[PDB]
Amino acid sequence: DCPPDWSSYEGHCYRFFKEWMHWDDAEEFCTEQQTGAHLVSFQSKEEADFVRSLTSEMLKGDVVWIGLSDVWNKCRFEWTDGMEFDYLIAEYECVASKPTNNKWWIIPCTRFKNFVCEFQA
Amino acid sequence: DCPPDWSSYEGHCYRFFKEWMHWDDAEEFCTEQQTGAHLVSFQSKEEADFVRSLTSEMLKGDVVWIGLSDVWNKCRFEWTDGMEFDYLIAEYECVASKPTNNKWWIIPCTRFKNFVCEFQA
Amino acid sequence: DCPSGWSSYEGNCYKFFQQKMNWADAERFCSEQAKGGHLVSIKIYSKEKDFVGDLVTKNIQSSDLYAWIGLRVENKEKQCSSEWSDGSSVSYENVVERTVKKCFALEKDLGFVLWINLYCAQKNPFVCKSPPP
Amino acid sequence: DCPSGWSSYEGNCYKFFQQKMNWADAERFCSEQAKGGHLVSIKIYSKEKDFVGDLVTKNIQSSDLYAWIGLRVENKEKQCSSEWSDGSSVSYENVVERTVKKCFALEKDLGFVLWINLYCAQKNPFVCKSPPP
Ligand SMILES: [Mg+2]
Ligand SMILES: [Mg+2]
Repeated sequence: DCPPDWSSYEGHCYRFFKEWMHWDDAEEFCTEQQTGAHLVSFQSKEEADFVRSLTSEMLKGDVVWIGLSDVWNKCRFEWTDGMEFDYLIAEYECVASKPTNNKWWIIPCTRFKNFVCEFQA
Repeated sequence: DCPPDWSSYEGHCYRFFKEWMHWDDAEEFCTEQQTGAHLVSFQSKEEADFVRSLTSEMLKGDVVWIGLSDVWNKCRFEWTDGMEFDYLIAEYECVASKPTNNKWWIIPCTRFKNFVCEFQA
Repeated sequence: DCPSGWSSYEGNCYKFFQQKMNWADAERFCSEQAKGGHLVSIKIYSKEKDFVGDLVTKNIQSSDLYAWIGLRVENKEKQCSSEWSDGSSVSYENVVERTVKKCFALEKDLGFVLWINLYCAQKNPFVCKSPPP
Repeated sequence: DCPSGWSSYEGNCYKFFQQKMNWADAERFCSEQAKGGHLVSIKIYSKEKDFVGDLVTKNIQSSDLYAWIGLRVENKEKQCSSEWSDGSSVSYENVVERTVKKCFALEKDLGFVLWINLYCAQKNPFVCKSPPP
């Protein structure tokens, strides 16, 4: 049972927000709206197609934050020669989706963008 | 008499942290260690000379975050043709210092670096 | 209308140049190619940016990531933060000159429609804009 | 005895090449320049960092900001987070390959001693490393 303004699709509820925030603030903001809510997560091309239909109140050529962060430091690394890698060498980068063709862009987490929150009902 | 492990210099208390954080997290972290604390601010070369003695445990050649952020989005901008600039525009960069030669580098705030906190409160 | 080599848009003439020059030399160059000529300015709320992005994409030749535009930081100081995070005023400073980025350019990523500020001494291709002939 | 033009350090031969090639092509080039050749590998906490940084600093053209090294993201996926912020696992992925940065290089800022990941298709100068002949 999701409160108004938050649209629904396949058991979950999503809502586009016209606030301009850094990824960390957007994520935090989402968790402070409703219990267990977070930045939107895409489990299927279909789910992204739906969410794309909620970005109506947005400028274009721009992107929307989705729930992926520090995507480079989370990686494994290896040298091309026999040297073994000894386990933060990358910048804090996050993922935003462009609502035109739903492709994802990896950009600095400090960019101010609109976002979509999501949660289970 | 600064808190445990903090060093005194002309009244203020300082402390080098060998933790890797992006600028916003490091500044935030400092404010949480002691009431009124922030990332270090240099009002003189002498103060920088003192801080340098606290950074030995850092990766040689690397830099540490100091208290200057978003140095470009606080600027005024102008077009060469005279057209007025219509006020997100620039990269979100912060200042880090190389202890060895006290030179300040302006780099992405999204970089993860060691830092120094300071407080006179 | 526009002279040969220049593309017309909304009554003005635009042209991408492949010669790499620093920001200031590019502006000076644009001013000599035609009266009233300047590094391109962009009313990012109109189709001018789309046109300029397309123009660069179609005529650029290189892996070049940047093309200068006519926007620059006006401030004389090395960087624009006048206060430290602790509220202190900035006086003493030892900023490295090559990290100062006051000149803007169009970035290859996203189609040369988004800008980025760079070290003004960098040499990049550019776009000029001048009134019709 | 390292071949002419190559510098020695802790039992190995190194050489900075000004030619710009994408990461994969640079690695191949290094393997062709000497048997046992590869893009340079670096023990960050040793004097190898300063030695390689010096080789680049002293020979790279003033305008180039990067020099490839032999480190790359191992992951086959385009981005490395295995789960969304909501805790659900990442399965579906639709990333714009141009924002994918899996290849590492030495950065000009700070003397080519620190690393940064870049789009692998970018063409940059680089450093090769090989066992002595
Ligand atoms: Mg989901
Ligand atoms: Mg101070």
